[PDB]
Amino acid sequence: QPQPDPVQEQLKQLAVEKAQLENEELRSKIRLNDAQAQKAMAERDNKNLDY
Amino acid sequence: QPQPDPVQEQLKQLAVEKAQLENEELRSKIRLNDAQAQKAMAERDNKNLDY
Repeated sequence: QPQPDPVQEQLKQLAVEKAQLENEELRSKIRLNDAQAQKAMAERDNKNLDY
Repeated sequence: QPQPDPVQEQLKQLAVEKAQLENEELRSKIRLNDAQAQKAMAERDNKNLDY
């Protein structure tokens, strides 16, 4: 019978959750990019108004 | 019969979604670049006005 390694099964679980956070990583930065761009839209909208 | 690995099928699914976010990644940054450039257009338009 194979005797599973307590270290090995621990790391493999963490790598599974690691991939999930690496994916939530991008989603968070999508919300950051579009917020910055849409903010720059607002600060150029009033700049034309002063023109 | 092949016995699919619960870890393997989990990661392969995440890699599929990973590629999709890596693609939405670019689209978000396109919206950031053109917002910055068009904002710089506005802040040079009024600069000529002061001239």
